[PDB]
Order: sequence, then structure tokens, then C-alpha cells
Amino acid sequence: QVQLQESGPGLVKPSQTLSLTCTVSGGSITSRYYAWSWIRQPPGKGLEWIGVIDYDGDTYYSPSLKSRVSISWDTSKNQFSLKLSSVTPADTAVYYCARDPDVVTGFHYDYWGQGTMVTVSSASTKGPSVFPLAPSSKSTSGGTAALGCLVKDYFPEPVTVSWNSGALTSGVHTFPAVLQSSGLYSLSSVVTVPSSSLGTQTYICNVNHKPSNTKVDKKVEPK
Amino acid sequence: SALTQPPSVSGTPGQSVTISCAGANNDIGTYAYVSWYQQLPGTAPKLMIYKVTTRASGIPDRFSGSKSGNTASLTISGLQAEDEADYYCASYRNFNNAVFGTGTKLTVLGQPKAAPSVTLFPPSSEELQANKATLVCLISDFYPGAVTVAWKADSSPVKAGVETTTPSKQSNNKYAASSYLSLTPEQWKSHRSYSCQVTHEGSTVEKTVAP
Repeated sequence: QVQLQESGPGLVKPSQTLSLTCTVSGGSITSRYYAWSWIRQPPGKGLEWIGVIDYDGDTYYSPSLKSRVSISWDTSKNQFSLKLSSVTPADTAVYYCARDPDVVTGFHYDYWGQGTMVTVSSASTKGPSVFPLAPSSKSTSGGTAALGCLVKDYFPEPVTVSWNSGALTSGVHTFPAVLQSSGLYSLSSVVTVPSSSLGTQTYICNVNHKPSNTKVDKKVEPK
Repeated sequence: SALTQPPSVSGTPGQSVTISCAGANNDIGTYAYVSWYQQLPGTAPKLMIYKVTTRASGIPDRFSGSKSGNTASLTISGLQAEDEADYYCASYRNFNNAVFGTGTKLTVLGQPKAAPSVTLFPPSSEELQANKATLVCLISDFYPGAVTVAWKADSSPVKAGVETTTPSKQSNNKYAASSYLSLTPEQWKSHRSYSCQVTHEGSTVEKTVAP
């Protein structure tokens, strides 16, 4: 029902500002006794509270962040946004959007957003090079093969790989990206298919890298 | 500031673990808005408990909320593999502020052993045309989360151009890792083949691709 989706750039440089926007649906953002907040979790560290905006419209922020946080909202568009200034890489995190079901009863967030990755660097973007990984089963189950896509050299996280425009979901394994010595990321996606489908089925991997605007569809046919 | 929770807590693949969340008089001591969230990898936190003892809709009865002074606690009675996640405590802070803890990564351990499934890939026609070469070795479905990758040129070992990821948790609870070998079109052609040798708990899984 109440569903939250964060919008935001994936790459931002030190002097820039963070215009992160959250969209609420399945519930009014000005109703009952609801509070809306921002929470960021840097790479492998813990959750951090940024600030709240209540259904009445006044806001509160973390005292450490207070100086550069100017939360705002749009009731007509069922939105609320966060604004961060003077950004340094300490602001690199997965930024979250969350709801408080009551406010006359207390803190807790029931509903959350999937999060959006924000990375601060100087550090131009690079679109991924997509290569096809043709099948063979010398290490697989008889009848099953293994194909996939090599998403090489891209900055930064993340990239999303889907098969046949989301029509193929089963047996799909997308591997966590490797941060190379070069500073770029590289990942592979694998789908275990029955060998009988190689002379039959067309396999297309849909690679999407939102920061560099990259959207590549690669047909993975046997060699 | 922040709430102190142990960086790690490991539990018997049965029962029963307790996690501490330590605060101060003017947060955990005066207000009763202590909330616990469970975050399994890749997803957002899930409300597990609020108001010190209140279990949320759907939460099982084996999760418990407790508090002494400026220290809140979460108890898990009989853990499943579902429980393998990071745990965060929160509280109200004056005036109208929230605070999260450091986090506690719960590890369940009497878990069975799973041999790694290895898939090795030869450098694509497209990559070799682009004057580059990458060897894709994909390790998955392995428990515990510790592996060692040896790359072989024919039978001799390779150290240069090797990039291995740290093992990460899967949707099913097991581990996944990715090893990449960078070479040149001439290096891939001048050998009869390359092999990805994966070692896991005293056992070896070797996979071979040839130009």
C-alpha cells in the first residue's frame, strides 16, 4: 500500500548539492499523524538519522548534520526532498526514505524505501563494457548450461542486470561487483538454462547503469 | 552521538542470543521509544520491535525486547537461519531527534557445509577483438564463507592480474565470490588453457577453459 521510492543522482562531486527526492504512494503524506524521515547507511557501516518532516510541515534534523540539511516537501506531488551542501566522500551512502505510522505515540518506522546509492567523488563516470559469456557445461549439471554477461569497468555502483526485459527471472544469479586496482567496478550475471534451449531460446541481458545513462541489451548466443 | 552495540554476536544453530543497546539518561533513560530493526543483506531495515517491548505485526514470539536503565536489549529464543542479519536499535532523542546504534551482525553457525559450485568462462570474441582478455570464475553456494583461488597457466600458477571478491551472503544464506583474471590476447593464445582452482574446507574444485 504505502510505498516509498527515492530519486537521486548516483554520482556527485564535493562542491555540488544533493537534491534527493522521495515519492510516497498508497497513502497521503499530509494525513493522520505521519512523520517522514531520511536515513543513510554508508557502504558497510551503520544507519544514521538525518531529519524528519511531519504531516503538519515543520522539520527537525540531526545536530551534527543540521548546518547542511534543508529538508523540503511537495504535498501536490506527494513528495519530500533532502538537500545536502558542502559535500565531502563522508556523505557516500545508501540514502533511505522512511515513515512513522503515528507521532502522538512515538518513534519507529514501519515502511521504508529500497534506498538509492549516493557516491561522492571527483572521479568521472564510466559506462560499462558489456561482453557476452557463451555457454558450455564441463562444470554444470547435465542438461543445464551457464551463460551470462560481463559488465566490465564502470564507475560507480550500481548497475542492474535483467534477462529478456524481466521475462526470465528463474536461475538468474547476479554477482556482487569487484572493485579493481584501477578504481572501477566489474560484475558478471549467470543464468543456468537446460542445454536443450541453446538451439532454441534467445538470451538477452539488459544492463542498466543509471549514473552514466548507460542502457545496453546484449544477445548471448552459443559460439 | 550513537548507541553502543557489540560489532558481532554469534549464536548456536538452535538458541538463544541477547544483544545490548547502551545509551544515556537523556534518550534511553527518559523516553520509551526504543526500536529494533532487522536488516538482512541488500534490503532495507525491517521493524522488529518498538516501545521497548512491543513486537510488530508478524514478528515471531522468540524475539524479545527488554531494558534496564540506559541499556536496551533484544533477545532471540531459538534462532533459525532467517535470523542471520544485522541488528539496529533506535530511540527518541530530545527534541524530536532519532538515534541509531553501531549495529550487531548476528552469525548463526551449526550450519551444514556446502561445496562451492564453480563456473569458468573464456574471454569473449568481442573482448579479444577489443584487444583485452578477462577470465571469469564464479564461485557460489558455499559454506563457510572462506575460499582461496589459484589460477593456472597450463599447470604453472598465476598471481598477476588476479582480482578476487570477499565472500558475501546469498538470498539462501550461503556464500558467493568472483575471481577475475586479466591477460592479453597473445597470453590467452600462447597457452593451451587456463584453470580456476578453488579451495574450500580442505577440498578442491578445478575448472578448465581452452582457446
